[PDB]
This record gives sequence, structure tokens and C-alpha cells, in this order.
Amino acid sequence: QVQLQETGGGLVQPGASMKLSCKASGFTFTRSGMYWVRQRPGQGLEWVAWISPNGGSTDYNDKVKGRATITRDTSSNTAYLQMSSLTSEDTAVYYCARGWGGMRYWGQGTTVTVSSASTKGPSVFPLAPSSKGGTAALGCLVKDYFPEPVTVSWNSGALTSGVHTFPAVLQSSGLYSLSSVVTVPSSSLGTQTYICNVNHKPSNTKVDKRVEPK
Amino acid sequence: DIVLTQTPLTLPVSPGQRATISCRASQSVDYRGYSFMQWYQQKPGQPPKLLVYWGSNLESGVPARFSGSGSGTDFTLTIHPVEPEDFATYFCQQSYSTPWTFGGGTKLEIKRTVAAPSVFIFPPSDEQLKSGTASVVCLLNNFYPREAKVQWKVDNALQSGNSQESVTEQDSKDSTYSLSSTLTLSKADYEKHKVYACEVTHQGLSSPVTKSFNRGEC
Repeated sequence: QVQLQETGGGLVQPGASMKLSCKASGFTFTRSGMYWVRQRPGQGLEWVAWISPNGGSTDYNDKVKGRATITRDTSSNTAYLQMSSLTSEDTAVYYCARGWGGMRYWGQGTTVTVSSASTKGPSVFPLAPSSKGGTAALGCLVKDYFPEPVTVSWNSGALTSGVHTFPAVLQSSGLYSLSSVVTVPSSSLGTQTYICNVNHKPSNTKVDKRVEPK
Repeated sequence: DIVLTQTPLTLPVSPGQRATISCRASQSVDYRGYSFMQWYQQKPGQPPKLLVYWGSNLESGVPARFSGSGSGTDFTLTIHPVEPEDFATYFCQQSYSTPWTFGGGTKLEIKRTVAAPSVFIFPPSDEQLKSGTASVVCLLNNFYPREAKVQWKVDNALQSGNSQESVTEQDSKDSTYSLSSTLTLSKADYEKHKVYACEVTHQGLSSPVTKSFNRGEC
């Protein structure tokens, strides 16, 4: 396959720097430039930087000009975006792209969060059902974590049907919070257990919360 | 700068129907026969996917029901037939002269029959109340269309300013939305009142549904 692997994201202080990387496989076409595109939370795509197929000529968005360096190592088949004097307006998911014509191969993205806020693990509370209809609803509230992201599965991924995991919400405190819910047969509340699996990697927090009625 | 204006901003369309997104460039994007205009599809929580490159070359692996066209300034991505999986934001992008620039995006909703939400209210856990805060969650589940209103009332006082809601992306499986409104209070305030309720208004309900509890009672 022709994959791109994006590394070096994470939480950074205002005025600090970042250095992202992009590794590749099998292309190596030689007529194909390397791009960096970013996406600010809840917004569209913004072009950041570009390095031409042969090295010579780089290029930058005016928002980032002076502060960014795009380079490529032809031997390791890897590109880099270094960027300095970072502000909160640089907080975004940085995408790495490559191709000849358009941008046909993308990496999955890497979140850079510019903030002097502290990393904080979530508290995970149940959304317990009634105590009554014909179908029950239950969930987990993941409160007061920073930065993003957080990951919620149910019964270690064995329960996928009826699950709605909601987008995170930035609270007035500056901490994030999200809810994940699942609708299940009320007849199976007695028999089967429902555990939400939360993981907030940034804080090393990994929690299993069982949800029962009461 | 080649400014790309993309219209319309949002667009709901039925399965089988034709959806036409257009992109207008502030100046020409052409050299000889070639027009350097690309189309990307971003489903949420995912990187953009190349659909059409250089005006009208359908990217390999993409189905033929997608097709791009246009010259100079005016370009159009058409989808026909539209399908439930085509929920996404679509982006035009120019690669004629630096800086490379994208359009603002166009958000494609899928249409379907009206579906009322199933409303659930969740009181705060004893767990949470031990700490400073009380979070009360109202869940509107599997409804169409997206437009719904949630109203929190605490001992008959309409709350506003202390509620926050988010909405799932359209289910594709059944093309519904779901939505959670989360009312946040101090422990103190939470024990100062008895009756907590969310009233949901929605098109598929013949009059607003209210789900509530009284603090304490099972």
C-alpha cells in the first residue's frame, strides 16, 4: 500500500515550537510534491506549507510565513514541518499530504494544541437508565479533561450497535467534556453488563465504568 | 491569492437525487486544456479524500456517480445518484499558483422521512455530587431533521447560559441525528431545587415532549 505516518503532535506552550514528521511507502513517483494542510477545531481546511518535488522552492501561508520551515529527507523518504512562536490560532489538526496532480495520499492527522493549560484526566460518571417503555438508554459522561482527545468504546468494542458517542464540548472552564450513550433492550438490563471504556491518552487515564440502573 | 468561493454553504438532498456543488475562482486556474481544480470529500473524524483532480479527472477508486467539470473560474462537482454514505463536507482546491487555497466547504446532509426523537433525562450521579458539580443530561435520540430545540427548566425557571449541547453526525446506517444537552450546576444550586426537566420541541412531535425527575426519588 502507499501509506503516510504523521508524528510529533501534542500539547505545546504558547511561544514554543513544534516539529511534525511524515513517513511514506512505495511512492517515490518523483513528480509529486509534499503538502501540509491544517484544520482548526470546527473549521475547514487551510493550506499551510509546500515543498516542491525536487527540493528547490518551498512555500507558506502568510499566517505562518517566517515562523515555519518545511524540509524533506529524500534518503529516509520523510518530510518535516517545524514551526515556532506558536499561538492559540495555530491550534489545529495538522494533515500531511502528497501527490502528483492533487493531494491524493493523506495521513490520518495530528492534533497540536497550543495552551498553557495543564493536562487533566477525565472523571467518568454514569448516565443510569430508568427504573421505567420497551427500550432502555444508558451512557457515560466524561467530564473535565484536557487536552483532546478522548476515546470511548463499549464492552471493549464488542458492543457497537446503538452507540452514539458525541463530539466533545469546550466548557467555560476551558476543560473538555463529552457523553457517549447506547440504547439497549430493557429486558437485557438484568442479564447483560454494559461497561464504557474511556481512555484519555494525554493524561495516561484509562477507565472502565460499568453502568447499571439506580 | 486565488480566492475560491464555494456555494451553497449547506445542502440537503434525497438518495437518488442530483446534488450540484459549485466553486468560483477569483481568477483563472487554467493552462492549455488543463484546469488545475481539485475536489475533496471529508467525512468527519477523517482526512480528506481526493475525488476529482484537474477539473474533471475522476480519481481511480471513486465511483462514477461523482463527476467534476468546469473551466477558467466556474467549476462544479455533481453527485448523481446521491447515496446515504455521501454525507460529508466537500471542498474545492486550486493548484495553479501559490498560495494554494481551498474553498470554505459545502456540507451535504442526506434527506429522509421525518423521525421523532426518543427523549431521555439523566440525573447527576451520587459519584459526581460528592465533588463540586452536578451535570444533568437530556438525550434526544435518532431523529430527523436536525432542527430541534431543548429547553431546561429548574423549578419552572427557564435556564439559559448553563446548558451545552452537541450533536452526532448523520447516522448513514439510518440517516438520523442524535443530540445531548448537558445542564451544569453547582452542588449547592442543585440541592436548592426539586424539579428538573427538559422540554423537547421537534417537527416529528405533535406537541413538545417533556422528560423530568424530582431530586431524591428513584
